[PDB]
Amino acid sequence: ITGTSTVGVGRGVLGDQKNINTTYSTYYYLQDNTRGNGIFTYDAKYRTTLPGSLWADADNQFFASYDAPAVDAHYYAGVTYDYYKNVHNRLSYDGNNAAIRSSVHYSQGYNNAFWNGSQMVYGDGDGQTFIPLSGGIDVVAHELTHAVTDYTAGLIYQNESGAINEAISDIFGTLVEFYANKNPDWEIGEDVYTPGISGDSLRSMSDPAKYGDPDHYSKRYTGTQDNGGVHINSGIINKAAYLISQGGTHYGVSVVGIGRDKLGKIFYRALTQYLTPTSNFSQLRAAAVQSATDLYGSTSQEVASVKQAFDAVGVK
Ligand SMILES: [Ca+2]
Ligand SMILES: [Ca+2]
Ligand SMILES: [Ca+2]
Ligand SMILES: [Ca+2]
Ligand SMILES: [Zn+2]
Repeated sequence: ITGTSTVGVGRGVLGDQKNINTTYSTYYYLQDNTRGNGIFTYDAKYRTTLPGSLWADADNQFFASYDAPAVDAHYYAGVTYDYYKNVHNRLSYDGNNAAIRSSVHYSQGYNNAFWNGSQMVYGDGDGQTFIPLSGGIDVVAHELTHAVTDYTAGLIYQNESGAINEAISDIFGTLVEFYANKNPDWEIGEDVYTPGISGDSLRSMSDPAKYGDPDHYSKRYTGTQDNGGVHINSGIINKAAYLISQGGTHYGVSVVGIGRDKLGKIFYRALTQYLTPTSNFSQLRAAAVQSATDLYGSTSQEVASVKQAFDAVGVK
């Protein structure tokens, strides 16, 4: 909408106060004009018709319980935009400052979030498996990263290419969580998963097997559930990424860690310069090796560590 840029204040899903960029035109709308061609947050009103209505508020204060998922979807989309722009020189998901749109309060009891080809969508959860999923910064960045993937490598959402697609979203979701630097970890979704159980998460990158996901190619899932295991076999790539950054010895193979920033540079370059819609795990290894060679040189520790990490998870 046309209006003037304003700054509201509200509380997110976890009860924390934050400022949010809004737009005033009769109402105050969740429309942040400070980033690209805007970040826009919509109310789906417990229905499944998208996007719903651009979020309107009478007083620019967003402290109601119903407001909390919108505050966080809007704010964390801004953090994710900032990460891509400041760290990777990428302007929104398409590289051309496309408007970023999210809807919250999608459906009833909906235990998921997704990119639908055009926008982000967040359930409220059922209060048992999830609370409203935009409360997780890694979740928000996971969803926006699907849009980045779709505009770049275009990884098809099935089998190995789909597991790479998933791992890319978990990797950058985690790197955005570290960028914001509030309780960062290598776990996925811990801030919104299972409110009655402490210390768990939906997936772990440091130890995928903790939640039944493979940590070695020999343990890959080859059935048809979950689009051929896209959220399962992602554990193999997530583990490799964790090892590249943090190091470790895994199935007897030692990896020298090179840190998060270099991990992000290598995988961003792989995603945007080398991967294709049909890339498999072996082709990802090659893309990561070439990316690290471009950035750091063929004789670098960074290249050697990429090779070590893929060896450790059984990907040649
Ligand atoms: Ca209000
Ligand atoms: Ca965390
Ligand atoms: Ca996390
Ligand atoms: Ca929990
Ligand atoms: Zn995903």
